[PDB]
Amino acid sequence: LPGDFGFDPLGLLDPVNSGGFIEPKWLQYSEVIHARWAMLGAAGCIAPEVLGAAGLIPDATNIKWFESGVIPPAGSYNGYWADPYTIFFVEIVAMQFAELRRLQDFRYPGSMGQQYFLGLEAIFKGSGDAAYPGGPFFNLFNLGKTEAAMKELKLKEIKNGRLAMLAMLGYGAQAVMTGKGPFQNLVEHLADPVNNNILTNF
Amino acid sequence: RKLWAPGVVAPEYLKGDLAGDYGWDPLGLGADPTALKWYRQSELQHARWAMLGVAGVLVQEIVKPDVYFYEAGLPQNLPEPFTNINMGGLLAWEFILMHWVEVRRWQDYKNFGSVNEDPIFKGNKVPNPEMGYPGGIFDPFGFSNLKELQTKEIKNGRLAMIAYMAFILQAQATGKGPLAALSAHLSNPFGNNILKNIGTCTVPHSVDVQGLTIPLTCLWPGS
Amino acid sequence: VRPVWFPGNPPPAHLDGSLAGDYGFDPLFLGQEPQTLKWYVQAELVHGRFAMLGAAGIILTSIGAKVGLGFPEWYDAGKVVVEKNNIDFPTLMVIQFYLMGWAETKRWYDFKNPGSQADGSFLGFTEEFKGLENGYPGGRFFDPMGLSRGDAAKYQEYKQKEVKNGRLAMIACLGFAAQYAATGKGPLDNLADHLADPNHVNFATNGVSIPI
Amino acid sequence: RPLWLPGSTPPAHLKGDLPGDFGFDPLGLGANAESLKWFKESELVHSRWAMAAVAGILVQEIVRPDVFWYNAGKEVESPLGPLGLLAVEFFLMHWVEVRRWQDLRKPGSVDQDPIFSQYKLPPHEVGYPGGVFAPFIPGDLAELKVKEIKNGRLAMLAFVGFVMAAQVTGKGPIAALQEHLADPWGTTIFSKAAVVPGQAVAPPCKIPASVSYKGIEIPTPCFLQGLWP
Repeated sequence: LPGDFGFDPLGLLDPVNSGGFIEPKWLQYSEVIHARWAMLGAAGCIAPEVLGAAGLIPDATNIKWFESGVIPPAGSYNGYWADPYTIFFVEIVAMQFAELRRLQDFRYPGSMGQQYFLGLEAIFKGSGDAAYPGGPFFNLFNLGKTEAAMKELKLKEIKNGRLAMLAMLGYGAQAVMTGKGPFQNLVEHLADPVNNNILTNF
Repeated sequence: RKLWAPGVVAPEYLKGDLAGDYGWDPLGLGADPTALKWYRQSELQHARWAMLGVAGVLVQEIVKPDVYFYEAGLPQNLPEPFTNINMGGLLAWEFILMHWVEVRRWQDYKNFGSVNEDPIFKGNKVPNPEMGYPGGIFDPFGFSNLKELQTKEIKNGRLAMIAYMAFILQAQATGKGPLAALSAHLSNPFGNNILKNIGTCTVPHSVDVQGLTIPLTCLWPGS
Repeated sequence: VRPVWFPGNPPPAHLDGSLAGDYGFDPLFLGQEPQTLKWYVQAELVHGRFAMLGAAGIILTSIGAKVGLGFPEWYDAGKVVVEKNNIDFPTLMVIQFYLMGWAETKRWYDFKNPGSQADGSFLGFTEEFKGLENGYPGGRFFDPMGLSRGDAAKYQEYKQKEVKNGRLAMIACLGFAAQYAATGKGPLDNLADHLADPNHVNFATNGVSIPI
Repeated sequence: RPLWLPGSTPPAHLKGDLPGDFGFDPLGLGANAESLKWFKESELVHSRWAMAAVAGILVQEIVRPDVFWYNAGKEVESPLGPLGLLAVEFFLMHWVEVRRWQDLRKPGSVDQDPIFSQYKLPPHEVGYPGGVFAPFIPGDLAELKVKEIKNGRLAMLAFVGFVMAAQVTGKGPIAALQEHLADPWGTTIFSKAAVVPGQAVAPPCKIPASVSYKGIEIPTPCFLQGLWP
């Protein structure tokens, strides 16, 4: 509902004769998930570049983002207090827990604050709506004071999230084509609006 | 009676009854009652402990401005009269006494006010009003108002907890003492700051005690 | 309401809660039929007990090994002792098979006919060779301490803790197996090494567990 | 009523009829009645055994020192044959024990002197023969049973302590105590050994190894030397 413009030229939100994964509930759920991700990912992909450009951090860090280890062929970094795989493992287990229990919520609503979980159930009761359980943690501050403001905030969230998806794709395409850093491309196109461009990058 | 934020609700059980109730439990732990009581008890424990610990660290670093308390655990850094004692005997005495007194207060928790009498000098018995308040002989001046008293207590106690943890982290990172670090920030506030000092910590990496080397630690991979 | 191994999903039909450790875990429906289910109950019990044995034996021998007491490592103790003494593989194997066959076929025909074993067809005995439950033959001998005949609640709790520790022991014995077959080493030794450096002494560096 | 843990609650079958009881069965062993009788009987037997043994070891070390009580087995010499000693012991004690067992299984069934029919023990409970066995009693059976069980359990503790102290020091307990007094701090197992993730230390056993009597050459292993710290 939030952030619609009547724009669905392909027209998939059609709620009739639906099923499987193609169902507006799950679809917009995936949209908001992607929005939040892309926001985080853009913030991350940028941060260390400018952070070392200002020189506030030791030049040991601030390598370009695609070299931190995710693709060793793209260059690896070392100094992490443990091995990439040894970290990857605990990453597996933590994300397994979080994602699985969120999914159990969405599939059997409200049914994920019942099994004894160290008292960590009252918060997982949340709303009856995925992507918006709220509750004491997931809405830490009682935000949405005026419900008008609440819809306003949902709108702003979807706006920024779509912007973030676009920006992440931008980072990908620039870093593959020009091979430099994102802030690098920025500094360049600043230096030459004309002579620092994909036209120049041809 | 305020809450912890302008424009927030307090959950129901955080009503304004336990001293220092700012109605704050974003992780929803004050749900079951027995758990809540146990946690309040442990809160009193930690508060009074950290108060003691800051008091110690500070007084010692002041009176003897040479200790580097972080090392005060030096089997060798021990005052003259008892300076190189057998850790065996020391730990023996200490562990025994603490096991006893701790089990006593644990029994208290199990059944409130059931061990008030002195099990030997039964003509001695302590009046305990509430869970975790021995009182009586545990309060010689007996000044117990009492409400704002307990509030003051928990307030300054949480202050002490956070302050002690901060002291310890300052030690780990800069290897200096609290007064030393403050005097250094005096020398230059721009200098002598965690921005400069961060990314490395001053661990001696598992020093060797009389018997063996106890594995030591840093709180994060700074090194 | 019982803690379901998969928090959120309801238990299947046959999985009810009457038995010990009924966390609702049979995603393959292997226990729909009650015959087969009682059967696999007895199987799980005997296996858990064997695993508890094996873990205890291995761990004690391994401690005796690390300490300077000449005790060999488990995967060799057999050959080393049989060559040490004047033992014969055939005679040992055959006596073992004799005695185990006897006791085990007696348990078998008990499961078949639930009562015909304390029928005095033995030497003179009865009230001990008669079962109490499916795989719970507590009489004066199999429960000589006599806890099965007191405080049924405590007894239920004991069944629970028994099956819990049995599952744990099964998993741990398989642990030992993989530990050794991978590190070509002693289990307790691998333990000491991972203690020495968990960050680097682990399967992530064992270069076999993760084949990369 | 006293309880081993003041402020707690006793179990169900544990009531307070038996002498020297303090509601101590945190594992509810005393569920069944016949088992309970058996266990009380065995406790009494062990208690009296340990009392006799600890008193004997003490007075023996006092009067004839430099003869290791743990070593009287080998160090003993007797003109009588060891085979003879073991045979007479086995026989006569087999008799007394089987008589007491016949009593327990069939109570009050053998309380007559089967030769001197004139002589006959009066009926009584189990573990309490009395009669000629109790010909001299200052005070009350009530307190006396209590003192009996108390001293018996204490003697069990004392005996096992002697065993461990001899396995760790090989000394007479009296001299070991002199040692502990001489050094308050060092004469402690804490001062003697410890365990930490870094490493483990255990003090060395004092009994050497297999000792050779007349050809037998008894193998003498330590009691689970492996886990001593």
